[PDB]
Amino acid sequence: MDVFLMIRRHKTTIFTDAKESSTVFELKRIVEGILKRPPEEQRLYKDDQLLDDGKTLGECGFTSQTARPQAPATVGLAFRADDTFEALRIEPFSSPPELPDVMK
Amino acid sequence: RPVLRSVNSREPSQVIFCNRSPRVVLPLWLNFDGEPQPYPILPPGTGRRIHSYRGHLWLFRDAGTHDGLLVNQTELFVPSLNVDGQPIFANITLPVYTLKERCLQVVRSLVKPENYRRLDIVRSLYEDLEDYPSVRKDIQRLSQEHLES
Amino acid sequence: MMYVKLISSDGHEFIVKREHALTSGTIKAMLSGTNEVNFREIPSHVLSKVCMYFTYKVRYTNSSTEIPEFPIAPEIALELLMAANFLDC
Repeated sequence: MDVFLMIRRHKTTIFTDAKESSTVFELKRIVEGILKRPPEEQRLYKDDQLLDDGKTLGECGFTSQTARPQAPATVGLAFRADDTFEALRIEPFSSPPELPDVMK
Repeated sequence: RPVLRSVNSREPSQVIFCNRSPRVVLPLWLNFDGEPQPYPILPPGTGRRIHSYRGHLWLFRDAGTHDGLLVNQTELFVPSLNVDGQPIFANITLPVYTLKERCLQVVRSLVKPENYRRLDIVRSLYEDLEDYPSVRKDIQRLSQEHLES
Repeated sequence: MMYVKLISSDGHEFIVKREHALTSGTIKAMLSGTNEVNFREIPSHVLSKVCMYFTYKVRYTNSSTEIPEFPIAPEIALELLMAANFLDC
């Protein structure tokens, strides 16, 4: 069962996809391929909860019903800074303008 | 003599229209002169058994907007004869519209045509807004495609 | 499994599978002008959505299962229409 995701850190968002049976670790390998930071330098989060490398995305709560192509679920990403880890920070997107009058 | 028309086989075919779409669906029966005739609406997620005929021609549109829908992954549905006591399924689904066409649909649903030109968009898009989905138009295209194959 | 980077006017980076981004012929043209495209007039609430459309399009095109609706909030429809028009997707 395919799950569609946004891995988000700061003002970076990765659209990628995997299986309910894929592991958290496998996602870090994707991150590493794109952002050039090894797994041991990355933490992944669901909400504010740290995910273990060995759990499946399914076990973490990502079902294909919820992590959909047109509405992907979010995985948080934080990188190691020196010896400590940065705090998870995901910046929001911009706000649309107010709705046009003729659309109300 | 229209290109696309129901053939008057007079041979019954039992069909199920299966609305696998979130749209309110309008079935259209192209009569023996190729004119579209509207049948009772199908609410999203519903199915209905219909007594149709071999060689009849059907197409399916959004009942509110006349946006085009697929039936068994194509544009037209033709009943064949039933075998083994089984109805023919007409599985009606959304196409994957272009993002453009999808945006056009949402805007048409929110804005009165008279008000299209108050929208702060490039002029070509006003034009596109106004070029509504048309059964007539689709029958023209489908007629030509049919002749080509 | 090359990814490309699409940058919004407000400086969000969206990193997507190249094959998914090539759903837009505009983006294709822009990419063979790096693996990076800067959209100075498309903001993040719009471009995020365009990215989800690419995923949706690739996932459901020639599917033969039931297709969900692509959701569009009324408050983003106009900007998204403009972007869709420019990107030809």
